[PDB]
Amino acid sequence: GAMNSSNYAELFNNDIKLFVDDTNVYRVTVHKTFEGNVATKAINGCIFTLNPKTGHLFLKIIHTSVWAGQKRLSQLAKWKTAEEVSALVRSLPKEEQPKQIIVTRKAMLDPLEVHMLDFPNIAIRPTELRLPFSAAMSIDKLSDVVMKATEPQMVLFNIYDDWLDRISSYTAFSRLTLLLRALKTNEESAKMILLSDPTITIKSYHLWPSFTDEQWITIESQMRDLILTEYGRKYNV
Amino acid sequence: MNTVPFTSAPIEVTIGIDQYSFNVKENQPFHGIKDIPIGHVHVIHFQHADNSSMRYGYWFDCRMGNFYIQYDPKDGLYKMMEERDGAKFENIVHNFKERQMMVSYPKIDEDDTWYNLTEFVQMDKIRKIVRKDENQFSYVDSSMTTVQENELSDPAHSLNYTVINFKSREAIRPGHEMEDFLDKSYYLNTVMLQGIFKNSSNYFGELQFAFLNAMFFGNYGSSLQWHAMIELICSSATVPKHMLDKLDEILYYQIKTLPEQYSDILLNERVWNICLYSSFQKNSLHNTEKIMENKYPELL
Ligand SMILES: N#C[C@H](c1ccc(Br)cc1)N1CCNCC1
Repeated sequence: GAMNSSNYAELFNNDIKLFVDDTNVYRVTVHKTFEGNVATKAINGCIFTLNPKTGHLFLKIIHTSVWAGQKRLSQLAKWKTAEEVSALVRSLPKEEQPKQIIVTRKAMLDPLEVHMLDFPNIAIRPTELRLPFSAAMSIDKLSDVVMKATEPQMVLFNIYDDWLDRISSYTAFSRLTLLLRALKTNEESAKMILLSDPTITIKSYHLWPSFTDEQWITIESQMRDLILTEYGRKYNV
Repeated sequence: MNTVPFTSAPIEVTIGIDQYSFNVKENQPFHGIKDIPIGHVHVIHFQHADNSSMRYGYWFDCRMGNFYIQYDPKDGLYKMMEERDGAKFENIVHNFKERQMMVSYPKIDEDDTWYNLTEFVQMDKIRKIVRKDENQFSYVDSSMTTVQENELSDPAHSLNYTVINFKSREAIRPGHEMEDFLDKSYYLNTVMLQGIFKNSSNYFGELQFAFLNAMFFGNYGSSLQWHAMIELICSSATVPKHMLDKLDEILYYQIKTLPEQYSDILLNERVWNICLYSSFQKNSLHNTEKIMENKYPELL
């Protein structure tokens, strides 16, 4: 069934699984037309498909050309997500194929199940968690590749950089969600926190700065303060 | 007009014949049913006074043989049987009618209800859903499971309805995943009508037999089958005008006949609200939508 706080360590066992997040697949800017009406202009998007155990991220860039002359884009986007995920699964060797696919929004279940009918043994699942994967376009290097793409493109990353050399996949996952939650609640504050110190750089092959263990604790504390704070600013507490 | 005589009635029971029913008291001098209209299938069904658990009954067609009912005190039920001795049968029936211990099938002459509920139902197809080929009538009861229910346990005592599954490779062409799942026309017209049923009359006839099994014996599997066949049509953008018009008649009479008190369990809220108010065919079932809104506005 669904994924919640009670079966949380399941993410980090040795059954291959992926999260799929479709929030950034279909993206628009809304603007006024010359006649004073409103129109949308689509911008590139991405499927965020993540192995929470390894940190491997299969970033499928969604080029705006895939919407040309299509109707009901918010619906097509879910079916385009499913199709790209199903294509990805098929491209992988059998022993690399996921045993489960967890969707961050329940509207993906049916598009994905239908596309994966060939894989009856892959469980398609929802989750009760409020995961901040939408903030993934707040990671500069990820937003850059999306916005620069001129054609469909798959780009592979490790979203944990070299973290697993020192910490477990549970801790690495918890660090990522804390980072992404903070970016979602106050991006400027979040980014200012991550980069205020010029001496800590982001390596060319990495997404996040090269913090020491001690530095990550400070950073992690500051993101928690930021998230509690904005919750007061928002709710007045 | 034909006759299903009864050897006797040793146990108190409510007897149904098509949409009609009547009480028989323990060892009352009851010897069967007369004036049954030829040309239709029929169902004769039973609910014991002592144990309302298990409605059960027989589908039959008097053109196909001489059938009678006899209680079996070992197996505890009223059993349909065939008499091959036509002479002996006429002999027995004439005596019981001369002594007037038979109820008369009570057909009002303005009433086309049974016809409209069984228009497409054919005994030959019933016998393919209910497999028991040594008899020309077919037994059904409340607890019989369908071939798909056992897929999701005794295959001999199953209802072999045509499996319909919207999230199956049969229903979904590679490369039209979105298209075929949101508009089931391919699955309706090519897979089911042309492929499996051959024509719309066979489809409708299974549709009607599912509904009757569902209402007369509280057979969940039948209810599921009836709703799926409706939903497949309603969810197909491309349906022959003549199937839509007939569907609206079929469902109308089904809705009309349903016991008002059984509506909450025999009508699936999601399917009807979708079919009547969201589907491609939401505008196409005028009679069916008018009776559903005037009789069961709660469900919607
Ligand atoms: N009470 C009732 C309903 C029901 C019964 C018969 C028919 Br036909 C349709 C629905 N179901 C309860 C739970 N599973 C068993 C049946």
